[PDB]
Amino acid sequence: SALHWRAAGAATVLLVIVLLAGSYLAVLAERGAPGAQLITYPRALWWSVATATTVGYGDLYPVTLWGRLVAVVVMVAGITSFGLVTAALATWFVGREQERRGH
Amino acid sequence: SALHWRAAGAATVLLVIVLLAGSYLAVLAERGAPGAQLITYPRALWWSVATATTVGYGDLYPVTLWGRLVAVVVMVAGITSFGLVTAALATWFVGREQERRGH
Amino acid sequence: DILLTQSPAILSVSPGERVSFSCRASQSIGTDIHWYQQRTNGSPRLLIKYASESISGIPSRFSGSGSGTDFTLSINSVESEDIANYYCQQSNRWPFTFGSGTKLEI
Amino acid sequence: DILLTQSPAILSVSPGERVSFSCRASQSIGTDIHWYQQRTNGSPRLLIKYASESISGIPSRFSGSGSGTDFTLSINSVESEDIANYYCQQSNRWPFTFGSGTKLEI
Amino acid sequence: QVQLQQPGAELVKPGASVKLSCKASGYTFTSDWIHWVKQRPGHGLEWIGEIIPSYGRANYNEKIQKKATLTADKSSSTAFMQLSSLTSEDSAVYYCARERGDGYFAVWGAGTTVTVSSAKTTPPSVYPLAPGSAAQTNSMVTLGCLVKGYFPEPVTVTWNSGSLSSGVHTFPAVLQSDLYTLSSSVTVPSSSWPSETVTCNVAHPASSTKVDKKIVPRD
Ligand code: NA
Ligand code: NA
Repeated sequence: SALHWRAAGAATVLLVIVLLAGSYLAVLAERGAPGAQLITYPRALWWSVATATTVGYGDLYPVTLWGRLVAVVVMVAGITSFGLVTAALATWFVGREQERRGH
Repeated sequence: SALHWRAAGAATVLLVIVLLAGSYLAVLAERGAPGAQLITYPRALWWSVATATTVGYGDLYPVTLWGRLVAVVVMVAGITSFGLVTAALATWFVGREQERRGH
Repeated sequence: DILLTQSPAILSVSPGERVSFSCRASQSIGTDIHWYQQRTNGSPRLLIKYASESISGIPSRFSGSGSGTDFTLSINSVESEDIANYYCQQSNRWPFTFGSGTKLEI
Repeated sequence: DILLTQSPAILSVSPGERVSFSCRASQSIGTDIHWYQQRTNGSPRLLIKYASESISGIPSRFSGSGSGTDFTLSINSVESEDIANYYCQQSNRWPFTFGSGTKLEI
Repeated sequence: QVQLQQPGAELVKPGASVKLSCKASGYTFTSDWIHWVKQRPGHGLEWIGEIIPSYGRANYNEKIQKKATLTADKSSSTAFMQLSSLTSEDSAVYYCARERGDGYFAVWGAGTTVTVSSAKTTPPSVYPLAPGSAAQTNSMVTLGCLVKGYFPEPVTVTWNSGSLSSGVHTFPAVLQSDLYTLSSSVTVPSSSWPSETVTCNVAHPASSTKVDKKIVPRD
């Protein structure tokens, strides 16, 4: 159970919490703004999934400040996670290449 | 305070400046073109955030040459930053794996 | 604010026949719409959630149809217990809005 | 170029009543709209920014409503000081455009 | 079981304020939203507001005047609506509804019949109605009881405490000189009455009065 594998699991676990909180917070921030689309929990959930994967569909995006701040937190958490997996993967391959040359 | 951690912080600091300048420049470039949507500073700000994270929402995109050049600068800066964090993360994990095997 | 339009206002039908209440939204709302039944003096009762999905306890005679702007609530074999006002309610954008209503008559 | 349409042109109302000026855009503009009050010989005065948001100094009687294309400016308890032309102005796309205007009469 | 509970009626003087209550049992999540709907006599439903009890953030209909202000008590699971400076246009039935945060309002409240008038609260006058000795009957016999001289609406009329229901018409009230008047009828097989007891139950929530009267034949 090496650091990079511990950290990736921690990042993935953390991301799911950021997603769930992110869905919940979006709805609480958006409701009140006229025309806001992120006003239901299941909708905001899949919005979060899209946003965490840096994907935007049409005008399915927050309009409020805090809603957009949530979006920022979701995005950053998303990229950090899928950047940490790559880093963890890279560490695994470089470790084996060190074993490959007997180094 | 290692290089990769210094460089990541520098990239993050730089990105914010690129975002702010990018919002400001977008508005100055777009205004004058009929039908242009990136004509207000707060709107262009969140456009920049989306664009830096390689996310596009509907037709919320520049129409002018310089506006699209700003977009390119925003995009590149965005990817460079979130690529540099991964690189910095990778360096940290490989360093600890070297300590893990007593190398 | 989404404007919902229920045409016609009063709807008369023969007993045992099929009936259909239409509800049109001011713009595309997907399937984010819900139907409610309200009899005399009583409180609103949920019939069909999300355009077509049925609620348990609700008769199998009730079924929902439509997407986009055109939406329809339909009853097969209309009986005495169905005489009521019928309301469509959207949940696509804030704030939530109701239709004017459609009264069923036998 | 967004076309804004203010209907009706002249609006007459009883004193102390509620009033409502409508402004419709040629296409969807979200909430990017602003209301201005202009009395005789005077210069335009900002009432409501971004559809609903109020400016400080402006009476609490003034309130804005609407999103998309349908927008409404409303006054509760209309008094003498409210007699003026009222203008809606969009900021969604370049260039900025004004409405024809609506005159209030008591 | 009945999820949401509201007071039946509330009397308010023109210009005065009123707080409306709405307690809830059953499943009460943190994610739950309590809304409030306005319905004028012979009019459609009108959304006024919503509030999440666990945080206390409220949203209001800006299309109509913001007369209401929403608050909620956490420990009692009760939502409140503070309405002030009421006119005759505020005289309506007010519902509260539970929304799981997914659009639809699954369970609704009974509704609070709010009347805005300067007049005082009047308890009802319940009088039984038995068929005259001159009139005959067949297989079915129709009975009733009169409700008159009360203010304001509404009144709940049941027969044998609601156990008797099939063939009952409760006619709408008529207003005359600041006092309402209505009637309710019941149709039972001729064999049953009066060998089996028949009683109409009238409840007036505004005066907090409930009275019963058994139908007996004329002398
Ligand atoms: Na992307
Ligand atoms: Na896109």
